Amino acid sequence: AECSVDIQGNDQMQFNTNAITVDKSCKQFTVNLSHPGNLPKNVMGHNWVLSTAADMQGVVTDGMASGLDKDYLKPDDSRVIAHTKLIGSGEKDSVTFDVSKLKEGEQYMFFDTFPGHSALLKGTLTLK
Ligand SMILES: [Cu+2]
Ligand SMILES: [Cu+2]
Repeated sequence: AECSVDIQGNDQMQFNTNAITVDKSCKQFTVNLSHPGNLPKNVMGHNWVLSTAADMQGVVTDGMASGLDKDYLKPDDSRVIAHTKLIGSGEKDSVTFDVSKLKEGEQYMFFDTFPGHSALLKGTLTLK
C-alpha cells in the first residue's frame, strides 16, 4: 500500500495534514517534510517529531528548553519514535522508520518542537 507521505509546514503555522494513517502492511514508513515560506529556521523552524500521545507534552517541554543547536530536542530522548531535522524555509528533510516501532490500539501524535509551534503544527498518527 502507500508507505510514505509528503508534509509541508508553511509560514502560516500549518502542516498540510493533521491526520496520518500508517498501513499495517508497510514495513517502513517515510515522511518527506518541506517548508514553503520565506522565514529562516531560527524564527520559523519546523520539524516532524513522532511520539505516543502521552509523551508529546514532555518531549515538547524538554525540546523547547534544549535550544536551536539541539534542533529543539532533549538529547537521547527515548520517547521520540522518529523525527526529521528542524528545517527553515526552502529546506527539506525525510525520515524513514520501521513500522514495527508502532503498536495497534496505541495513540500517536506527530508535532513540531520549535518553541510554541506544537499548539498549531501537530496531528494524529494511527497504525491501521
Ligand atoms: Cu506495500
Ligand atoms: Cu515550527
